[PDB]
Amino acid sequence: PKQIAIYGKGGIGKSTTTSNISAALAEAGYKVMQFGCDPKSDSTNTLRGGDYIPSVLDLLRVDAHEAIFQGFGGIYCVEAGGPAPGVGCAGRGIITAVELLKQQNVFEELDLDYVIFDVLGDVVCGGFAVPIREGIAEHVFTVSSSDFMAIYAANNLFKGIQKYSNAGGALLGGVIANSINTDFHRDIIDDFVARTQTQVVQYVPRSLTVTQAELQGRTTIEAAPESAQAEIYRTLARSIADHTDSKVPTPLNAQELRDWSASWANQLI
Amino acid sequence: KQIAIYGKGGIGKSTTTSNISAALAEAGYKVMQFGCDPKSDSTNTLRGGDYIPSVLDLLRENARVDAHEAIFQGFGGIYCVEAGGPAPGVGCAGRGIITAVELLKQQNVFEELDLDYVIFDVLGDVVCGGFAVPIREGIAEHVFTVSSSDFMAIYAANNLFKGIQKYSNAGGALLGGVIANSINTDFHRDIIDDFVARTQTQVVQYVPRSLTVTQAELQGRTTIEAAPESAQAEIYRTLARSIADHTDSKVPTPLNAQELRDWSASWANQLIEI
Amino acid sequence: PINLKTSVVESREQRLGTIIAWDGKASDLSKESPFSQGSVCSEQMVECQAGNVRGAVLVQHSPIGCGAGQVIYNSIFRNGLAIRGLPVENLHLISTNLRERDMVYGGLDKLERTIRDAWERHHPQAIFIATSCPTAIIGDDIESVASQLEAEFGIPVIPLHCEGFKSKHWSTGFDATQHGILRQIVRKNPERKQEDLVNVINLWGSDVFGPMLGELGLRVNYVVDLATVEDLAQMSEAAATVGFCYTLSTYMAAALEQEFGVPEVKAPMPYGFAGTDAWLREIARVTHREEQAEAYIAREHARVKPQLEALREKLKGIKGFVSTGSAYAHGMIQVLRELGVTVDGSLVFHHDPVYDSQDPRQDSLAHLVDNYGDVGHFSVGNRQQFQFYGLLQRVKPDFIIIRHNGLAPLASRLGIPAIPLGDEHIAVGYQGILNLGESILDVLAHRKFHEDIAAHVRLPYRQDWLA
Amino acid sequence: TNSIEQVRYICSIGAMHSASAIPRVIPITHCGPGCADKQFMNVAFYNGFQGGGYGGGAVVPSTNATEREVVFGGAERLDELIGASLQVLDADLFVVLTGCIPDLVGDDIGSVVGPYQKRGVPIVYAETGGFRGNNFTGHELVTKAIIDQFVGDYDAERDGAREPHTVNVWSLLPYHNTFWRGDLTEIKRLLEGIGLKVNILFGPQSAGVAEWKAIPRAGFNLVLSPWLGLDTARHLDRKYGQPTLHRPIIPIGAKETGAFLREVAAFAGLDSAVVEAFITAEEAVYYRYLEDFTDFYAEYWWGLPAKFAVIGDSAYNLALTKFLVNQLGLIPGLQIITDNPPEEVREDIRAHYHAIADDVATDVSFEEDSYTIHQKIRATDFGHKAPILFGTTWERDLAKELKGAIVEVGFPASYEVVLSRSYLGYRGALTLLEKIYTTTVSASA
Amino acid sequence: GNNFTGHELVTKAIIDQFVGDYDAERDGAREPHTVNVWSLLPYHNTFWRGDLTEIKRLLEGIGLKVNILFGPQSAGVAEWKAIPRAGFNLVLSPWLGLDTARHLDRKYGQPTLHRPIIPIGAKETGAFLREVAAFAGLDSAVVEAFITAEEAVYYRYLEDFTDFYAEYWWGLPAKFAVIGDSAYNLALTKFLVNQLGLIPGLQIITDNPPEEVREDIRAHYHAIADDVATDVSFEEDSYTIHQKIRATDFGHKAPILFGTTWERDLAKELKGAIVEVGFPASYEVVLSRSYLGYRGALTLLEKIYTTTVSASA
Ligand SMILES: Nc1ncnc2c1ncn2[C@@H]1O[C@H](COP(=O)(O)OP(=O)(O)O)[C@@H](O)[C@H]1O
Ligand SMILES: Nc1ncnc2c1ncn2[C@@H]1O[C@H](COP(=O)(O)OP(=O)(O)O)[C@@H](O)[C@H]1O
Ligand code: CLF
Ligand code: SF4
Ligand SMILES: [Mg+2]
Ligand SMILES: [Mg+2]
Repeated sequence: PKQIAIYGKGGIGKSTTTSNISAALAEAGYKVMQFGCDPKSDSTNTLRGGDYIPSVLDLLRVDAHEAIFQGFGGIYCVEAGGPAPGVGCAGRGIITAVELLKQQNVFEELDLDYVIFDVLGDVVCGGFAVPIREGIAEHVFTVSSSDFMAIYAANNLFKGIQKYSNAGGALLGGVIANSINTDFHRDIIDDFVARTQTQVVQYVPRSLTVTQAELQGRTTIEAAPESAQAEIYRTLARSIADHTDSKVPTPLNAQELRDWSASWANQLI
Repeated sequence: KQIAIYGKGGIGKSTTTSNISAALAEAGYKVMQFGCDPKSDSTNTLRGGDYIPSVLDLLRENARVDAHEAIFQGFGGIYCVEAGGPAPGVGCAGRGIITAVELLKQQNVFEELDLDYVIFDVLGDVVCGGFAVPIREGIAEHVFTVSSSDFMAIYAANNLFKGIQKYSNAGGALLGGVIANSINTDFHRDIIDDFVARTQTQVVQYVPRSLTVTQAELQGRTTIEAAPESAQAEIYRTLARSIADHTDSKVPTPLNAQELRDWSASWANQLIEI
Repeated sequence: PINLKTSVVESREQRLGTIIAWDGKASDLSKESPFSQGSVCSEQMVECQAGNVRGAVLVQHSPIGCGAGQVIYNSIFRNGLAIRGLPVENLHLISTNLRERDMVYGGLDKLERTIRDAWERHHPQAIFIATSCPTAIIGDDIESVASQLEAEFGIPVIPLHCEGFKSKHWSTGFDATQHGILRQIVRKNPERKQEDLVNVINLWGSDVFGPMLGELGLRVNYVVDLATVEDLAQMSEAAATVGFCYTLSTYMAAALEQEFGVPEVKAPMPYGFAGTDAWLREIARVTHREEQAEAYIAREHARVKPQLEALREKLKGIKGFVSTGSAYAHGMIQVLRELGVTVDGSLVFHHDPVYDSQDPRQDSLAHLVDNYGDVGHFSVGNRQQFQFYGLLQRVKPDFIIIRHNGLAPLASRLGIPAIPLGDEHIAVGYQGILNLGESILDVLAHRKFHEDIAAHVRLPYRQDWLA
Repeated sequence: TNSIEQVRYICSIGAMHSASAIPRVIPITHCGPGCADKQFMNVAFYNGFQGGGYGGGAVVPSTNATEREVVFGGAERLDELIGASLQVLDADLFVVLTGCIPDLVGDDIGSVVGPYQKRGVPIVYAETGGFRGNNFTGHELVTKAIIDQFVGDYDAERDGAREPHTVNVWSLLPYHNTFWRGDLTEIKRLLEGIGLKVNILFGPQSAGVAEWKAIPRAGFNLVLSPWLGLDTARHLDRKYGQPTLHRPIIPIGAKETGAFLREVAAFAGLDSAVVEAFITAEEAVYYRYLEDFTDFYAEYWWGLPAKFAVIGDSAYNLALTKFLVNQLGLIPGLQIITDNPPEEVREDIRAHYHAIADDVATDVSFEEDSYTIHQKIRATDFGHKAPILFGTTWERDLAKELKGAIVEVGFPASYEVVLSRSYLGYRGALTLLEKIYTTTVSASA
Repeated sequence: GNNFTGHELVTKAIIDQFVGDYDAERDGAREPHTVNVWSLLPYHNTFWRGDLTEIKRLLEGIGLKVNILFGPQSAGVAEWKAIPRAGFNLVLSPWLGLDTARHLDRKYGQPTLHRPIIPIGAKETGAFLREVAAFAGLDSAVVEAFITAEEAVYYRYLEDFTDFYAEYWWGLPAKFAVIGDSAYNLALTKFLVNQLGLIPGLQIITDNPPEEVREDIRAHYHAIADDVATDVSFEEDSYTIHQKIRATDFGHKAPILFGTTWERDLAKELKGAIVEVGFPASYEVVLSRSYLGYRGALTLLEKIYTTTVSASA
């Protein structure tokens, strides 16, 4: 199973893009499992129709197959879950969930073509970086947009990933662009990717078809398969399917990104 | 008065918190903004973007910590202090925030700066009890969650309400309302107003999505700083006025999964014909 | 000053400057103020301090693993009761027994249930709560439960923050218990001043201060260890607070003087003729008993000195070595000189450059160096026995002095006998010197066991490094 | 309820003594400053006054996680510690044991230990956090880690053929069962008597890591415990294909030992003449020490206690309950197993107590809280005579209050000094009889 | 006399009448590698069964054929009929069996190896086994291999005991007193002095030894180690020995009494510990425990320090 992880800034479109990619891949006949590493239990919201499903941690011997719920296109939606915000340790919860899944051999007793780890926005402990260890994921993409803090989060995540890339873990496959509509957005998100020596997998624009499908609890593939955004997501899923070029991150320093941002502030003036 | 700002990830907590902090500072208040983010970007727009060492970056390179050495004076005189933490995927940032808050409480710097407002800008993934420290019965009483018209933002707001409700029934902080961010169309205002009305809460203000913010961000400046007379800075000044005099905090009354789902489904039929 | 406004005690390293690594000459450790083998944590010291308060129950908010220390401290508690003429019984420490789910979702409900169970089963006058490494990583917020249950039951409920990783030395575990007791149990603004009672901050050793200060017409209030919640409560009414070891007596005594107005004695620790004399001059100057002291100083000088002439003769040119503790180690290094024993090296597990009392005239190291000469191979190390072997071969002593575990067996495998001093009052005062001479004589006779072990044992270290 | 007064076991990181119990093995701990000292000082030093040994006690390296190793991680500290330990200490095998901090923080331990293994360094890592369980779970984890990362793959044409008469012995937990050294010595002596080559794997009798490298060549695995060691045995069955024999009852006395040896022989297929000749000699030595005891215990004027209450881990709890019932004919009173077995094995454990004799049927309650244990002892009227309590140092006060005697037989045995004492088999049964009846007679002394 | 005189009369009677005379061409040639052991008084030394078991085990281990003659390890009248076939008579006792040894030497001509000190520990046991091997000219390879194995086992349990011995919190007794027969008295003094390094405070031998051997026993106690010189007194009246115990000064530390039930009250008077080693041992059940040899020294340490630490028990 080609195992992928998705990182980036919080609330930027990791779950939206991940669900659209999984839907477009399952539209092509493949078997895809989307694992949610956010304790909010919302990564596969658009694949289950918005209905609440139990998580792995709600079973903590355990049988991890009872936490596997499949939705649109037969996508295997697995949610790690966790506590309500502000108590406990969700990082240890993701560690426990992934350990239980591995001990149950879910990724191999299922015949999945793809596994996409959708992680939360704030990687704060080594329990949220479990997907990017050795033998877990090989392609890791960080979603980002034209927003300067999105680029900041992506660069900080490159710094975080570099430790695992240098230690036999996953390599930075590239960058996924989202909410890219104007030409300035494309230019400022291409300059960053050229400065860090990686490659933008594809560009995704901000369209209200995703808003409508979200409110409806669906994804653009299911909601409007004949719309432009659905075709864009199909192209992105195809690009992820055949992607191979992953490199060790080369993140910019604080001063480097500070000057890069100052060099792009004047482009809007 | 001690305030905490929560919300969904990447939703504007740091930006709106910095804007309201700068508005309060311009009015003449002694405001300290405590960043509870390992990335150390919460107060990035108060310092021009340049890196400032945090408290957790004074612990790893020293044995006795003087919290003052980690307090940096930002735009307008704001005591911009970052908790800091490790790089993504290593360490424990929640314990880092616990240690930081404990350190500045023991140093009593909350009381030796003659402050007026202490605002805790928190991260968006409140994953442990380390990040609930600023709502923990003696550290802050006014908690606001930043939310937008996006359904996942509202989902995160409801989840945070469920989380805060535990501390509210413990002598901790009470939910003070909802911050509305990135609201341009009338649908954006209407949907968030209905969500707030369904949760027995209030909207302190509505701030639209603008390019003033974007540009002032690139420069490392605040909207109150870069554009002291624009139509987006004025909304931040009025939201700072509305958060200064806020007193009607309540125990959060969130919706369960089914209620929020049904509500979103009902509002999906209104977007089709709007 | 001590910050009592907070429910969390600062660490000893942060408050004083604790040094848990050093090697050199004691004069230098006095002027200055990759491989590890395991240490003690603060949670264990909290178990041994707040768990030995009689009439109170200590709650361990931890996984069941952190509650292992109940065995050693239960044995010490029982032996202390037997020594001090009290009925013997087991101490009751209760653990919340946290599991993996409590690490994921928090374990505050289990903590509250355990506190309620403590109250139901034992109905104590106070309840302490002990924090651990995992419940501090996840931030369980024990203070809310503590406040609620204290308001409910009525008895104080004291949260002690004693994580292992918070401090690099375990002496902070004394700070935690003393902090909690000061903030909750010790009554403030009392209406009764017991002018004949003095607070002796001690451990579970034979009662020697009772008879010693009884000659001065004083009553002894042993506190913390085998003490009653009422004895802890009437600690603002005593006329003075004293102790034997500086390390265990700084925080509580200094905080008592600052807050509750209990006079604190800035006198040398009572070890050796000079130290014990200067100690009694001031414990009897605070209580205005500077007339029964000189009549007790003279009596003991006229009773122990004739017996110490023959005792120094039986130990001529014998080499000694103290490897334990911080301040109940400089006392040995000074008493041994009183017996003429050679001491050219020592190992203390930490060194506090300053004390909570912050008084310059309370340096144990300065007293040990200025009086009774210097130690030329002084070394600080947080109870690591890969370094003890090097020190032992550097000085090569006939016998060592230990109180804490972990260092004596290595010396035994090297053929070097050790004096165990768990009863900390054995070497206190003039009879202390007379007892330590007999102890050295007995131990030197015991040298045949360690020499037999040294000839038929293999050290785990490797000869590449053994060199 | 969750609470536990007067703990009956220790942390899962306390299985460092399982590794230290292997000769020439030094565990390495990645944990807080005082986890290693606490676990040693409570399971060994104040549990029979057993020593650290070769690679235990204060010899164990430890990371001693400070506040820096928590906020920023401590994988580099563990790497540095292993690098320095490879040059400071002389060990056949190093075992890395993580505490509750590396497990909560999520330190990538494999990324540190793996490089050492790729160089051929004999090192192993196990994940034993405080929240995972007690020292029994940690023992199973350590055994599996050592097996997988040190024994490795098996090739009969390279690593040696399989000897049907070599047995791996998975038995009581080292250093937690107070008499484990003598007990393992007795077990190995009996197994070698019936004609087996024994991989005892722990204690002085073991051959070190050479005995562990021979695990795949062993004919089968013996699990001499009601529940501990069954995970290891199942892992070995899956990995190498070794059959397993589960002997839940540890045989204290000639009656149980004869049956135990007969069943082991019927397993392997050993010669029925060597087994019945070793057993004949052992019975001959054992019985003659009984007639004289009989005289005492069949003609004692002042009467002997008739009811007992065993409170201890399942291994000793059930060996003592079987012995005190089928040999001494004592009345089985309150039995409480306090090692916290997994819920799946509890039913069979209890079913062993059901058939504890053809005439006697009893039962056990799994209770880790000593307050409830004390209250059930108080809530079980022990006839007119005084009852004898077979427990730990926590039962001293209760036995003094119930006018009865106490024999310490497990963790914590704070009032026994143990060097080579055994309570299993023939010699161990005799020693146990002496201890029990010296304690009972010593009531007017 | 006493039970000791009765023992040395009974054994002499069996040797003189039941064993009879010996013909090396009729009863079998004398075996130079067969030994007769005359060490302990049965049923009076409380732990005689385990002691003889250990002695037979050691002698068999170095390569001898042992006639232990008492206890379960013996074969009864078969070993007593093999007395004339033994290479030499071993008297592992200070004076008990010397008369029997002389009677055997006169009747038969067997050389007598007198071993006044019964071995407890590894040093004493190694010396004992080497002296027996030198006397009987055994193969030193088997002797050295057995000594190496036994000491490898012994010094491991001692590597484990060393932690408690050097590290116990409340300290351990420094001086001791032994009251009992001369055999155990001397064996225990030698052990407690050479292995443990305890200080001898008062040794009283209560079995009424004849005056012809008391000087020899006093000499054996005058050198109980290369550097400590002690002594011993002979008093058979319990009141006199109790008064002498009360008149003895030990120090600030409470001593440990290796006496018997008659010293229980006296032991509690001194606040010390009482290890009943002699007669009568009325407060302990004994089946197979041994207090001598390689394995018995460990049991002795267990009992001593279980009694020592069990004051707050
Ligand atoms: N391309 C897009 N067009 C329109 N809306 C989008 C687009 N991408 C994301 N969104 C919306 O923005 C919000 C981001 O939520 P989410 O995808 O869950 O972020 P993350 O999982 O990274 O925290 C959701 O309401 C989502 O539907
Ligand atoms: N009202 C707004 N107008 C313009 N840009 C905005 C607005 N709200 C948020 N953003 C941008 O979206 C991104 C989110 O960054 P940030 O405010 O730091 O998020 P958070 O504090 O929730 O992690 C930033 O580029 C921010 O400037
Ligand atoms: S369940 Fe955890 S791994 Fe187990 S024994 Fe406990 S910490 Fe350790 Fe504790 S004893 Fe002190 S407070 Fe931490 S350092 Fe350690
Ligand atoms: S930062 Fe991660 S490891 Fe630390 S408490 Fe929070 S969730 Fe747990
Ligand atoms: Mg998401
Ligand atoms: Mg932010």
